Amino acid sequence: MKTQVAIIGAGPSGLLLGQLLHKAGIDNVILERQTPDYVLGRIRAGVLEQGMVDLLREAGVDRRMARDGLVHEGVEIAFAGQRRRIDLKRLSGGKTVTVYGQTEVTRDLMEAREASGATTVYQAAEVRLHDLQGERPYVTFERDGERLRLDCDYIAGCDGFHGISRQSIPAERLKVFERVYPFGWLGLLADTPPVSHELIYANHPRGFALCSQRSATRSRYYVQVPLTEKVEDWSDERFWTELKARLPAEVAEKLVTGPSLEKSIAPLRSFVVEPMQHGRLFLAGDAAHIVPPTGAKGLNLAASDVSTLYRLLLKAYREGRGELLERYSAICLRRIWKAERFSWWMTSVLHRFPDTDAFSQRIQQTELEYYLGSEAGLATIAENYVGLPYE
Amino acid sequence: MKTQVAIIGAGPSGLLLGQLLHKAGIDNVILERQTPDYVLGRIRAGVLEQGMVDLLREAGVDRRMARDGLVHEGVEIAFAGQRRRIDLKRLSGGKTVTVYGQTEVTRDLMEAREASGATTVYQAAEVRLHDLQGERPYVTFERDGERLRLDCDYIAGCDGFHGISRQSIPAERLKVFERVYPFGWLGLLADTPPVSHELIYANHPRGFALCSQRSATRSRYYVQVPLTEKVEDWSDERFWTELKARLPAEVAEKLVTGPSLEKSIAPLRSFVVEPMQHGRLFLAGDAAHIVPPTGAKGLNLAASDVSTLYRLLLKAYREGRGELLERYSAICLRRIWKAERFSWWMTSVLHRFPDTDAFSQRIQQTELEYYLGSEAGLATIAENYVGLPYE
Ligand SMILES: Cc1cc2nc3c(=O)[nH]c(=O)nc-3n(C[C@H](O)[C@H](O)[C@H](O)COP(=O)(O)OP(=O)(O)OC[C@H]3O[C@@H](n4cnc5c(N)ncnc54)[C@H](O)[C@@H]3O)c2cc1C
Ligand SMILES: Cc1cc2nc3c(=O)[nH]c(=O)nc-3n(C[C@H](O)[C@H](O)[C@H](O)COP(=O)(O)OP(=O)(O)OC[C@H]3O[C@@H](n4cnc5c(N)ncnc54)[C@H](O)[C@@H]3O)c2cc1C
Ligand SMILES: Nc1ccc(C(=O)O)c(O)c1
Ligand SMILES: Nc1ccc(C(=O)O)c(O)c1
Repeated sequence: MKTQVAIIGAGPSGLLLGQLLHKAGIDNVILERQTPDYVLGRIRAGVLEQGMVDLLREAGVDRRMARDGLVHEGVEIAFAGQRRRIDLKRLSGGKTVTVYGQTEVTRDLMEAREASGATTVYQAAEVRLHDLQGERPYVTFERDGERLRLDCDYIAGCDGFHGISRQSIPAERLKVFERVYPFGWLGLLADTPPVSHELIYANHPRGFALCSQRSATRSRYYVQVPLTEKVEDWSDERFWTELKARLPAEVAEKLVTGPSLEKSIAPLRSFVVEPMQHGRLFLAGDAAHIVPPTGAKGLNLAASDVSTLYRLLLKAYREGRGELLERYSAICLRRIWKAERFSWWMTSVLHRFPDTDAFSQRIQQTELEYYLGSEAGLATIAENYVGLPYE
Repeated sequence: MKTQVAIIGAGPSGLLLGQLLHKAGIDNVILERQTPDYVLGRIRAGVLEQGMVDLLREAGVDRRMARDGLVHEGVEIAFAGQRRRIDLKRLSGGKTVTVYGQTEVTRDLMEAREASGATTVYQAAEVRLHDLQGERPYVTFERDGERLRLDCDYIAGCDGFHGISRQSIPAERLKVFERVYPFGWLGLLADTPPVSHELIYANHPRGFALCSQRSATRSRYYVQVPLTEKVEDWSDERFWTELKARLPAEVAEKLVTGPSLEKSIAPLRSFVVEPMQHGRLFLAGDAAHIVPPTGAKGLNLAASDVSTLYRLLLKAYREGRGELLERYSAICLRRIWKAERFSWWMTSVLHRFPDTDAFSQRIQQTELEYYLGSEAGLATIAENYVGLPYE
């Protein structure tokens, strides 16, 4: 087989790129290692920047989101007794965020693709990239037990952190920057009414807690836990009890608990690779960078990369300007680092770090007090939170 | 002898408190360990917040400053090639800073005090504090070889970091927060025209550099150096060469070098003591806290404490409300921590730290890029720089 752009991975990155391209006439083929069900079983993200909301509209996949997603005009930070609300709409100059599960975005994109009849190969084993620097690179894989070959002009590596894409670029061409946090998040999905109409990020002496939702009858909650904890050690009871212990007494007494639908521990990490490309291979999403979940930038950075790629690929294809693809990394990395800086800040002010002397404790508390008390400070939170402009 | 308020130390803190009090009718006595010349030989600070500028006016000691001080409406940060100017006046909502040597402030205050005939004892040895919790505390010292006793109601410990005041409070009553930086500043005073009409703070791969002035024909420059360096290792030549190496090529080629008047290495440190008082002893200035020189807060925090003390002492004395002095620490510590947070930030973004992996390098560079590029960010720099409001 042969296509124009070969897409490795059917997560949000891959599908969104696949949909935008297909809609513009550029044929693509998506190769996915797993089964659709397995993909749709991932809970992950729930917060979308406005820029991605419009990208979805542009991908023609927004009916359901426009109906079921929730627009939020403010978020709440709770520290040392108090609860401060950041009015995102006025502080950002009219911008907001939309709460809509990542699983849903995926579901919607998967519906759109199946209906378009565009090619998608799930359960594509042993994917290998070949001739990344020739005029005709190719992808090989196994379906059942046959080794097939796919010829294409370009390859978009949207296969995530553990994908094959990043490993296919010679180590000596890539420079890596990485930070691992000494903690992880233990998340919990439940079919219960959320505790607040807006999200609550809480800094507490026992660690960070987060109160989120997926809908009016579905809540997503998280608590900071040591990397040494195994999820089977945390029964529902323990989770609710621990959560309640970290929240404002008034919030805690309004909490409607219940049995979990999903529960898991996601470790925190920062990771950026430079550059994000090699010959005819371009990296997008988690295949190129990882951010701690604290500032909700992961899914959102995926979207921005994909937006930049789709638009450089249009010009190269319809306008015959293939030289523009050389600046892909330059464009993406600017946004990536800004997002990384914000995610790192959010993470350092809300989480309780192990082995912290008194001075840094006081500085963390004061960072909160200053930023949440100054008009200029609240603005740095708001404009970053809703998402900095696409360039 | 007997007075009302006994002041330990004749640095800026002590003199300013002494002048404000004396002007209000409250008699004070200042005890200084050294000679006037020795005090006036210290170069230290050169940047004053507006709030202190007015305090000086209120102390009736502003003629010379109003004439020789310089009002600055902007400062410049130089990093990775570029030079960005922060317009302080518009970003802070009309506020500015005044450049005027600390040695001058001292000189002016020392003139004012000698003329008022108010008591001042230089070369006061072996100062000891007694009865800090009684209704009548007292100070003892030696002048020549006689052990004198001074009776007072209150004692203001304005004797700096190595003073006797802080050591006179039982260790178990004070909680300390401290951070020591793995570097120091090697400053240099010269009788040469400054390189810019505004200050230039520079982040460079060899370390931080700072371009300041005292007047139109007198410059003060600094370069970051390891704590292991001794000032006699740095000849003038080496300083100028090293400075020029860390500045923007266009700035460096405009530099008018010359022989030094003064040269010294000041180590960086953060330090806060809680609370700042004990019985009838109240700590002010460096006797209570230390900040890295990066954000120019030292002399400025001294002034704010002294302002709070003078005003609580008025009420207690003339208005008979001695209970108000119990809240002295609460009032001062709020400002102190905010100032400490800003000085720490300034220090972490402009200095090159030893043993920093690639990720933190990129975050330091991006912290600069974001703050110096966002309107909300420049504002957090400006409002903090000019000085947050006195409460
Ligand atoms: C475990 C985990 C937890 C997360 N949790 C959060 C969270 O709590 N909140 C939040 O805001 N963000 C979270 N994120 C980030 C967010 O979900 C991601 O940023 C987003 O999924 C990235 O989209 P993507 O398409 O780049 O990668 P992915 O969603 O990882 O999609 C990559 C796809 O690649 C396919 N694939 C992988 N390797 C191969 C291969 N060699 N061959 C073919 N196909 C391959 C995979 O099966 C997967 O379908 C999480 C990410 C991870 C990995
Ligand atoms: C070495 C040094 C370098 C500094 N450099 C900078 C700089 O480069 N830039 C900047 O912005 N800020 C700098 N500062 C900070 C700024 O100068 C101080 O914040 C300011 O001097 C503090 O005023 P003060 O009156 O509290 O203390 P000081 O100026 O230290 O005055 C305290 C006085 O106490 C007297 N004294 C001490 N112990 C006794 C005792 N037991 N008995 C009686 N009298 C006593 C001392 O002789 C001194 O006169 C520096 C401070 C220090 C200590
Ligand atoms: N920072 C955030 C905010 C919300 C969620 C969420 O899952 O709803 C998250 O995973 C991270
Ligand atoms: N941060 C600053 C700014 C100016 C000076 C100065 O001495 O002029 C300083 O010592 C520190």
